[PDB]
Amino acid sequence: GASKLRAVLEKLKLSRDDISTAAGMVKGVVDHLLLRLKCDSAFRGVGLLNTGSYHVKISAPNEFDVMFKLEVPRIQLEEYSNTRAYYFVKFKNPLSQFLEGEILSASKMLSKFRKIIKEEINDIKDTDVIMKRKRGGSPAVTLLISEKISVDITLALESKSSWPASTQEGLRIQNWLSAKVRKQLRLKPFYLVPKHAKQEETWRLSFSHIEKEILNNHGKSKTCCENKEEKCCRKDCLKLMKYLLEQLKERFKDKKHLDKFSSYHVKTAFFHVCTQNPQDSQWDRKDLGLCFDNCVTYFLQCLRTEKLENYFIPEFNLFSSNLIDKRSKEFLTKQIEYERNNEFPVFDE
Ligand SMILES: O=C(O)c1cc(-c2ccccc2O)nc2c(Cl)cccc12
Ligand SMILES: [Zn+2]
Repeated sequence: GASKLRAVLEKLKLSRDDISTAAGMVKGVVDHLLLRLKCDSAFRGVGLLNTGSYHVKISAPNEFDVMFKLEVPRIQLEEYSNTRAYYFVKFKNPLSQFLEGEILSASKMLSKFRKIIKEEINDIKDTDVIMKRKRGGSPAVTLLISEKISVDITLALESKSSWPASTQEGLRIQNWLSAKVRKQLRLKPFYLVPKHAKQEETWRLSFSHIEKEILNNHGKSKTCCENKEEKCCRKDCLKLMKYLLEQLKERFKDKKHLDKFSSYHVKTAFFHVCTQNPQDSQWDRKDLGLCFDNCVTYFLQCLRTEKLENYFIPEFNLFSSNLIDKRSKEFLTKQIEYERNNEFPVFDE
């Protein structure tokens, strides 16, 4: 049981250099775009947000996520219709061209963003890239690099203001990472990505920079995982949870039953389990089997109760029916429940 999970992690390490070399060209292309974008007055202050293990984030087997941040001077937010996560953007400048009255148009800003990138990909066709526009608005643009590697590029407005009121009861890390750290983290900027709600000129809050920071400095002890005496299995548990969902989606690709589920749901439930299990002694590497069952069991509870709170916006249920069919949640409950009750045969060789 424990050795089966260690074998999965060892197998996942086998592609460590196939995803390290892929991201090395993603970073090549992305820095190419970052300059062209800086020639435009609206995106002059654009920069790469630190969101991944490489600016380059990996959320799939071999497909990448990159965010472009844009320092937007003092912003005023108006919450869209009690959604707690979707907002209109206003001011109190080079983004003047994108207003529709007092509101910043996301679709307008997004469109010029695309026009700039589709020209850069096509003009220097001397680099083998094309782009397929996905449906979310986030991701803004998807680039296929040599018909194998995929990179999602997200535009995001940076606000150095205090976090909006919907987050004031979120980031419940006080018993785990401390109140000192929670105060430090909430003095950092927050981001807004163009996302329509289910359509409008709305923006959605994003804290992927905070997520990376609490994954890479994840212990109650400041020296967690910096020496042989303090090796926890937090990151391994999150890896196995992502891989469990990835493998299940493959198995049920015949009907795409599980297509509404995302590694973000798995990552969100894993942060709630860290809150629930705050001591590094609850994540001792030798207890991997038990720590993974703790993660799986909480995710099942979320599926069965149809409630997975956003870690930063607790009134935003990622598992609400507005977002995910009741039939799909019940489906995945049954499949994860089977996997757990039988020592995860999806991990068999
Ligand atoms: O960038 C982020 O922090 C981020 C936020 C959210 C989110 C935020 C508010 C309400 C609902 C959401 O689903 N979803 C994400 C997904 Cl699904 C994938 C990757 C990143 C994110
Ligand atoms: Zn650790």
